[PDB]
Formats: sequence, structure tokens, C-alpha cells
Amino acid sequence: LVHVASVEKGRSYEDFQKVYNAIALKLREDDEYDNYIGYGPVLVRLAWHISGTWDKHDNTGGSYGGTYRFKKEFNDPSNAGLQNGFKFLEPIHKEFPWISSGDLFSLGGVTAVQEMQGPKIPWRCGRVDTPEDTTPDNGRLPDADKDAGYVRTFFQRLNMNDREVVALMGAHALGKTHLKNSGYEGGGANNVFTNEFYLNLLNEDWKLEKNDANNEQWDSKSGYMMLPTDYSLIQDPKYLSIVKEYANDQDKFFKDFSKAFEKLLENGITFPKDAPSPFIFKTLEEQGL
Ligand code: HEM
Repeated sequence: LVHVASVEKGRSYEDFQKVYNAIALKLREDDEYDNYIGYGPVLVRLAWHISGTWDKHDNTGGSYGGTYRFKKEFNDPSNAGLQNGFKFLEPIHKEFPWISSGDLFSLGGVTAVQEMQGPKIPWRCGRVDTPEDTTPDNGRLPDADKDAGYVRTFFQRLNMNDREVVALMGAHALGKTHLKNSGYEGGGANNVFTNEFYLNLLNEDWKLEKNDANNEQWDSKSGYMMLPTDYSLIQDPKYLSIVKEYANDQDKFFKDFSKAFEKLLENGITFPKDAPSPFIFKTLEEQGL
């Protein structure tokens, strides 16, 4: 099963920068959302969830087809809350109706990371919408109640190794959990992309507590939280080494996250040899906008 990237007709860097800019300007405008977190984090989560359905064994799922627009996927219980991201992107899609859905969802994540002062994430266009019957079944995204061996095995389906897993998890510096969406009680939340997830893991005094949904999570008296799967990164000695590395080197974490997140957003896509090179979008700030 082969998905070949096909550039939206006649489009180039400039076109996709305009789309980036529209998303970025909306991120700035719509600042109230989720107790002033803004939409950055949920856009990153959306990009991950539309990509994280991928299965390396048969090339099903993945970002290419834009299948999140279909009810089966949109109503996946693992996607609860992501409707807010989709709503946010709707006016952008209406303004730029030529962009494919998988391009838009993935670009929303790139834009979010960058505007939140994260690393540059090179991004390639050419995802093509596919029909409703190509929508992956629910149950391909990970559970949060498990341990390190679960996390490791899970991410092998996505072709991610230990370093890639630990780097990608660092996105949990962004935003929070919501009891109503996932059964986890939200803790202190940020909308700036840093290596703080790793610092929190290593430096806080964590207590295993039960929340009001009767699920266990790790909390600190300072008001942070970790999912079981987050905490697993300091329980497993291989993950722990990488946690420490990223807690001690912001730049390395940025570089590794950029590579892993691009890879995640690109899994399943075949880029023709004469496809454009990846785009690196300027932030609003870099443009003086
Ligand atoms: C074992 C892997 C993972 C698990 C079990 C997991 C689980 C969760 C859960 C339970 C939430 C809370 C949802 C809600 O209540 O609204 C969430 C939020 C979030 N996740 Fe993950 N996640 C994982 C990996 C990732 C990855 C790889 C990324 C992206 C690189 C990511 C990005 C985010 C972001 C940015 C949010 C915050 C959303 C917001 O503030 O609305 N997660 N995750």
C-alpha cells in the first residue's frame, strides 16, 4: 500500500507560508482557550493523533489520507477533545480550500510548535485526501495507564526507537490533561515549548495518587502531574538515561524532537525523487508580523 505525495497544484513555499501565517495569527488571536493556554497544545496533539494511527506493517492509517475528517476517527474516544483543534482549523481550511486535510492537520502541529518557541520542524506537502473507507479503526493510539514495556512495544508499530519515543514525549511540556476527555486530572500547564517535561520528571517529588475518575497518576505538591506512561520514562533505565540527556541539553532535545516529529508526520508517505525539499517556515516573529 503506497501513498505517493502529490503537491497541491501549482503551489510552492509561499503558499504554505501563507497557511502557516493564518494559523499562527489565529493562535495569537484566540488566546482565551483552555484557561489561556491557547490552541497550540491541542494542535500538536491533533497532528500526533492523525499521524499515530499509522501501522508500519501494512501502511494503514497515518497522516496522508486526512481521515480524521470522517466520523469513525473524529469519534475515537482516544481523540476526545481534538474536536476543538479541528474547529480551530476550519476557518483556515475555508480560506485555503486547496490544502489537503492531512497537510493542514500536520501543518497545524508544525505551526503550533514553532509559534510556541519550539524548534523549527521541516515540513513537506503533498498528502492527498483518501475516501471514508480508508479511515483506520479506533484503538491504534496508546493507553496512558501502562508502563515502559508497553510504551516501547507500542511505538515499534510507528517505527520509533527509544530516543525517538523519549523525544516525542517531551511534547507533554505543552498543555494538559482534562478529566472529561481522558480520565486524567490536569496539572500545571505551559504553552511554551521547552525541555521542562524532563526537568519536572527528574526534579519533582512525585506521589502516586488516584484521581476522581479512579485512575492513578503521579502528582507533586508543586502542582505538576505525570501520566503513568510519562513516569515510565524514569522507571526504565534506558529511558531514564535519555530523560537525563534532554534535561541537560535543550538544543539536543530540540534537534531530536524536530527530527522525530517530522518523521512521525511523514510516516507512510512516499516522496518522489523530484518532490520539493522540505519547507522551513518562518515564525510570525521572524517575519515581523
Ligand atoms: C504513550 C504515548 C502517549 C500517551 C499515552 C499520551 C496521552 C495523553 C493524554 C491522556 C492526554 C490528555 C488528553 C486530554 O485529556 O485532553 C494528552 C495530551 C497531550 N498530548 Fe499526549 N500522549 C502520548 C504521546 C504524545 C506525543 C507523541 C505527542 C506529540 C509529539 C503528544 C502530545 C500531546 C499534547 C501536546 C497534549 C496536550 C493537549 C492539550 O493541552 O489539550 N502526546 N496525551
